[PDB]
Amino acid sequence: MDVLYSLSKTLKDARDKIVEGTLYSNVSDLIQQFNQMIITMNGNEFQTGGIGNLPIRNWNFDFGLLGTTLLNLDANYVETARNTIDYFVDFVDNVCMDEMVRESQRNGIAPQSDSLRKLSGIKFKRINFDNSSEYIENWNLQNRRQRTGFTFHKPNIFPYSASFTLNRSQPAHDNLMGTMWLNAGSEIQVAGFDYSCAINAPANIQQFEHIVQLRRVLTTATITLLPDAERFSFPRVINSADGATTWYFNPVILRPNNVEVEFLLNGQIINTYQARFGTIIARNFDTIRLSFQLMRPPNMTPAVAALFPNAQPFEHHATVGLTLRIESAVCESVLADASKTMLANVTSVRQEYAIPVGPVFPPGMNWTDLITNYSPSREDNLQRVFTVASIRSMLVK
Amino acid sequence: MDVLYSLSKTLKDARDKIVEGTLYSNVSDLIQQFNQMIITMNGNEFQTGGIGNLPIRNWNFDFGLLGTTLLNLDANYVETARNTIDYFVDFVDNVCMDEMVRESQRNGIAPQSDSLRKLSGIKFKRINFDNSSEYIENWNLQNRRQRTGFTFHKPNIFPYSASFTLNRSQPAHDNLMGTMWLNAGSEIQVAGFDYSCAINAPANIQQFEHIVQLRRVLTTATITLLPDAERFSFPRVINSADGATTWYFNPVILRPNNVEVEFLLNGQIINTYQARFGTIIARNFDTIRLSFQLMRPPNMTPAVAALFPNAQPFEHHATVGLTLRIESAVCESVLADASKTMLANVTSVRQEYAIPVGPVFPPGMNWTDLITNYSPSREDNLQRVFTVASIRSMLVK
Amino acid sequence: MDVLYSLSKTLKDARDKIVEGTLYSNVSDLIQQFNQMIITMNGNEFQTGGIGNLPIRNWNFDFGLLGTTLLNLDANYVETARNTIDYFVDFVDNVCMDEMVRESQRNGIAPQSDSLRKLSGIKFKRINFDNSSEYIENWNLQNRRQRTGFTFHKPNIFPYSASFTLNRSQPAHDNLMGTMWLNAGSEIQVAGFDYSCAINAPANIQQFEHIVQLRRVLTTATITLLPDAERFSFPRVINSADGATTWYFNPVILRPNNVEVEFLLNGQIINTYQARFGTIIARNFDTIRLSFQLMRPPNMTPAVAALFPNAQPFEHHATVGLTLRIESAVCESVLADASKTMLANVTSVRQEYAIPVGPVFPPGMNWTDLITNYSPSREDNLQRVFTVASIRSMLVK
Amino acid sequence: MDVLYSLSKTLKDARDKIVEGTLYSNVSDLIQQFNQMIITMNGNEFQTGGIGNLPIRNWNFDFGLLGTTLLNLDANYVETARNTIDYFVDFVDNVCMDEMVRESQRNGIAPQSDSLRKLSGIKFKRINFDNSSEYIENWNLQNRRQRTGFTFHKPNIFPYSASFTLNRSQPAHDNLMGTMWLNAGSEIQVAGFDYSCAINAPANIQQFEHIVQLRRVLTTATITLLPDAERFSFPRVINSADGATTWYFNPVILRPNNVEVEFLLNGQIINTYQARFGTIIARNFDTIRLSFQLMRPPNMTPAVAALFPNAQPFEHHATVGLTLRIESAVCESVLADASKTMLANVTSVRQEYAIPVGPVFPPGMNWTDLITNYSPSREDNLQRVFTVASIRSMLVK
Amino acid sequence: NLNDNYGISRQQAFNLLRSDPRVLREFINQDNPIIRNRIEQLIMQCRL
Repeated sequence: MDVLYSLSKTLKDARDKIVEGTLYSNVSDLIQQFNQMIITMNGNEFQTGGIGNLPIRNWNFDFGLLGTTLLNLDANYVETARNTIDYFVDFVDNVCMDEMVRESQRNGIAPQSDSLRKLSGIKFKRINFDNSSEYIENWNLQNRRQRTGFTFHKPNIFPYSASFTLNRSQPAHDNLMGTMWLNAGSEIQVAGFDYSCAINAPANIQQFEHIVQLRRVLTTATITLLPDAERFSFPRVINSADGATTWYFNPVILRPNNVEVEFLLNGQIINTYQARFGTIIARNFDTIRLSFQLMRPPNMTPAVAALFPNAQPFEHHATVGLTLRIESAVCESVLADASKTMLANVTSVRQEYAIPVGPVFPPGMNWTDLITNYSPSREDNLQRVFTVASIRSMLVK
Repeated sequence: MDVLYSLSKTLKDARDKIVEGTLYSNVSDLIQQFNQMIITMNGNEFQTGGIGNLPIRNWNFDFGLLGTTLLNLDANYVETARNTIDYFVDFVDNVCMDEMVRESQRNGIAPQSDSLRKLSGIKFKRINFDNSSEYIENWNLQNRRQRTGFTFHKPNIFPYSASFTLNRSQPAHDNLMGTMWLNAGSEIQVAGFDYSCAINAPANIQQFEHIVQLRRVLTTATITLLPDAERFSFPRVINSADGATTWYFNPVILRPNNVEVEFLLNGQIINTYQARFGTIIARNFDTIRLSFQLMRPPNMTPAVAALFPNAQPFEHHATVGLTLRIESAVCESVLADASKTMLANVTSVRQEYAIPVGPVFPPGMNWTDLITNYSPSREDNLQRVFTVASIRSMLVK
Repeated sequence: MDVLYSLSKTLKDARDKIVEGTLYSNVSDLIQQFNQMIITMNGNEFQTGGIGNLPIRNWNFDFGLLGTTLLNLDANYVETARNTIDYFVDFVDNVCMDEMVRESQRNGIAPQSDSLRKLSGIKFKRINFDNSSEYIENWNLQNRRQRTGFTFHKPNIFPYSASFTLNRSQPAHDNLMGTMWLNAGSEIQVAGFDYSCAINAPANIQQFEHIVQLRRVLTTATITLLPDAERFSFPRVINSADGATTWYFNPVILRPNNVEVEFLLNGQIINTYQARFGTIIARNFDTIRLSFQLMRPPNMTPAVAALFPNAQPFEHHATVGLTLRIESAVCESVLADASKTMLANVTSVRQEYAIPVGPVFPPGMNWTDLITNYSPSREDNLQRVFTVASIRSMLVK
Repeated sequence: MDVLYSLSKTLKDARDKIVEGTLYSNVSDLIQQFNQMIITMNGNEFQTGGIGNLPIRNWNFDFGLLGTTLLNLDANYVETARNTIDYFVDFVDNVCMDEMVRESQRNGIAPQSDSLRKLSGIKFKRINFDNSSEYIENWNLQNRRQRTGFTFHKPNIFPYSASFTLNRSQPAHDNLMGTMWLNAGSEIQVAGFDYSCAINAPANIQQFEHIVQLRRVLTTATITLLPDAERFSFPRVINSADGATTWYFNPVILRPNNVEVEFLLNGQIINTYQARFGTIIARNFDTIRLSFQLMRPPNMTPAVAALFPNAQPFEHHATVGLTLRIESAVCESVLADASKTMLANVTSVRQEYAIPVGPVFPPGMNWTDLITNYSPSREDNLQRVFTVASIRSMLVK
Repeated sequence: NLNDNYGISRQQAFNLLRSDPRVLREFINQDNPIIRNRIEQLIMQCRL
């Protein structure tokens, strides 16, 4: 894999640096590296494809080195360089498109797409130029086992879950107490609803809690926490649990008092935030606990006192919301984001070449069912395909 | 690990072959091997333990080589050989006891117990003598990925499941239909029972089906299929689904008719057997679909007609049973059997040195809850600890 | 055949012994053997297959020798050696799969799968390395005829028979006397049942005898003889001989008294055991005679006296049982077991490649009909295919 | 004895390795060993037998060495090899029988069968080749006292015991309570019965304890523990302790609740398993304690309420069972098994040659009376004869 | 089951696929249990 990244990086740096008029002082080392690559390659014969609608292409390399006799590069040099680089690029692209589609439960870190098992030999190790990228660096780290890290912007770590929980139910659904939540991508929106505004509760207060248990540990997360969760703040008609009947929900939004957000780690507490809203931090956490309240306003005006009567009808249901987005983060494992196209490239390749469904990835690689069980096999395969996808994106986006 | 098995093998062969009176012609090779091992080792300082009640030990090898001029071995030679062998033997025992307790989710195949990583270094590769054992052979194969195999006599691949399924039930539990099953170790005992002997069912026939799904594929399984299941053939008092009440079960055995056993794989079918009993075969299978019937006898004598009336009381419930044992088999994945001690060695070491529960293996390594989810991480760690358990057992049984 | 086993053994020992870093002083002999094999094979063209869905393959051996110059093996040598060995392994697997399928009523010992006839030449006899395994040793011995023997754990010598026998019957089936038996694999569960409990009998005693006649003589059999047969000890609804009607069987167990087990040979008695249970031995036997009794208890409590009255209804049928399981054994001939996958390999290959039915083996090689008629031709062909199966399983498991 | 094992091993490896066509590089060492054996034997005269039907055979060794000018092997060499090896083979078989058929309370380890006392001389010590096998390895270990071990599969450590214990009895045997058990070979089946279904007991719970003691320690045992024992679960007619009268047992099986399996060691608790079924482990244990309970079902349907009344008739007796099979194990001492033939060969020799009964072994070597009182003298003699029987079986199976 | 145990020719396989009475009755006269069982089960299902 390192050799594949090296191939891609020297071909990128060749398409970039090797251009008419440029100066040999700048591309001497790259010419030495390209010639060493051509030498290491000349004599080998590769085969790529044969899964789904991927054509079975055979590659044979017999090329000529790049002279070191000039100072300024002329078009008669760049033309040969390009007619070699385009071939190398199509070869690497086909290799990556054959590696993004082969799965395995046993040794998912190990190269599939046996042309790459060949590249992983010891006669090919002469190609390595620089393993600079974040993904390839973390790959070399996981091989030479050490503390890794991937930085993420808006990481899709929550599987789509829109669901409620009624701690006080009736068949008529006229006096309810409970909480609703939508967890999607990088954001949570939670809302605790009581239809009686806590009239019959002690101290005119009702508690609400929501515990989200992440599948992977994050670090140095930057978070934006606000009140008044929007998508549970307007009228709704929601089904029952068994799906038989429906019930109305007419929210009137109040504020969380004694709001307490705890970022935990293996049950232990790490960060605690009380009465704070907006930009906050979390240095390490596998679990989030949001604990808010609904406090009946004691001093009410006519217009609002006419909404929270002392009897069951309750045509206006008191709500208390909390929105919480995870803007940036750092994770020892690999995920998806709103910034990087690796997952898109992988799923697009598979959808394009009609790859059957394997023992590891769910059908269509739906991130919901892929993150909801983040098995180590799935983690390894996902890191491998993401790395080669980054590699192929460094050549063709 | 290959050098650990090499150490154990050459030490066993030393303890065995090197005995007073023997002929140097038969131990010249083993002695050159032992001396190369001593040379490779001398200068290296190892550590062992640091988890549970494993005492922290430090090993420092500085030994002297063995003579090569003799013709017949004497006591003054075997004695030095033994004074040298006991050290390496306790060293290997402590190493295996340190390596059978450590776990990891990422790259379980990778050696833990960093002394063993050191041994996995490149200067210790000169100790390899012969990797003959089944376990270490399959280990080398999985490294050099190839078609593997472990051969098992009566393998424990089914977890303990003693449960029923009722397809026609009432609160009184006086006219029931369904199927009971005890699946444990290498045996399945299933029994379809109807209280009314198929008097109202169509054609006086009642159907029963039992689909068992294994967590790993098998091959070349020799199977023994018999009728008249035993442990579901006597009176019983069985609890309800929700544990509320209990019901009675007074069975009367009949013959299975239209019996069919299907050995499938990934939902596709491989083998089937219809009305064949005794010794059968399954060449590759991950699923077992048993299908049998209960056929009311059209002709009947007084005594049996006294048991099968046309009204609801039904004090004698007709049954149809099937026992199915897996005598031998082959599997690409490591399991437990009734022949090999590896699992016992691992669990004994952990129980003896008070190893807390890890992240991968359940508490106490209960094979039931360890084969109910045979995740690839668990498979890798289990193969690793079983291999080093075999290695240890070759010296200290 | 000896050369086939030699090929398999030296390929096994080459995949085991030849590993990077090992010492040439340990593999010099095996390297000379491998090079001699290569020399003997270079210049021959083999054909394999031609029956059922087995493909037709052509093998042409032109390889290069293995260097005798080194002192410590390196990876550039192991890699070439393994590239050479995998071809030989595929060739041997294909030869074994060609040989396990074919049959002959005339000189079944004489090879089939004409590539193996070619290997039986005198220019290939230089390949023999060692013949230590059980099956090949017994092969060479039985050819150089001597007193041989295979060791078996839980052998399958009894063909599946679940049947009864009535020495007093009526159309109503209300007062019966008889014996039931299940002879399957290694177990014999027999049960003599009398509905009157031996009241009208002389001396309040009723006898039962069960004679099993094996098709091949065994030796040094370890047997477990227990009372109270299990699968003839619960209620049953059994069909008449002629299938016209059925009858009920509600058993009540009693001890067998004056029990006797005679292990015989050519009608002569060899071993005899009286009132002994648990573990017993049989040094040689072709026939087993179990003889047991039902003795009406002279004294009886109220309950059991009201179960055994002196009138015909007899709603509780007295029984006396015996389980007998052969655990280990030794036999001059070849059978199946619960330990070895030879029969399984053979049957799996035939079922996979859809082999037409031949003159010797029964359709599908069902052990019941294969041991109910174990004629010398079937015995010879079965030994041959079991031997090549052992060979194939020493390489591919 | 070591010399006898060396003889058997080099003769086996001679019959195996010295074949037609093989290469002298593979058998040079074995031929040096064989020629040394010859040189050391020639000049000695042996006598074997004189007890029972064993003839008094006199052996004289006048043999010539095996040539060494050859490069490959010919039939004109294998022929002489065989004509020389068959004599040593029958001599070894006769010596092994002469050592199997002799006993001693004083120094049972010391060699009987005075030809073997001769072989134990200091001139015969030049024949030791490799003490590889399990039995001879443990022999030499015990001589040089160390942590030994024999690995067993389904060992016969339990003597046949079928009995009952009544903690509440009446002369009419109408309201009984107690426990029945059958302990045989490698299995235990224990069933606690109460005829009142725990109506008069406190909290509607009755206790049951079975304490098994083994006459030899075990280690690394793998065990299968299942509920609802099968041979104490159908109607039975059992006899009084005094054997005068009989009583009736019509059972109805329930589940053991608060089941507890305690594997102890000299009263010190080692392993404790609570409500675990299926496959379990025991690192070291001399005593087993199975403690279970019979809990009356408080919530009962009519069909089962009709069976457990509040008065004495009690025509359905509540039963609670446990089966416990020992699949594998490891023991410092030698026992019998379901996999190996040592006991069979010993007893077969003795029964074939009509050996009188000695002061140590019982008549016919009934394993039950042999394991009941497993004195160290019997243990030593049994180890000795098992070792020489394994030796004999390595030549003549 | 038939193709595995009673190894079957191309023509017999094609005709069994097409449900050909000729080869079906050739097997039923060859006393093939794998087919006789299926046919007896068709009887026991065509009883009523």
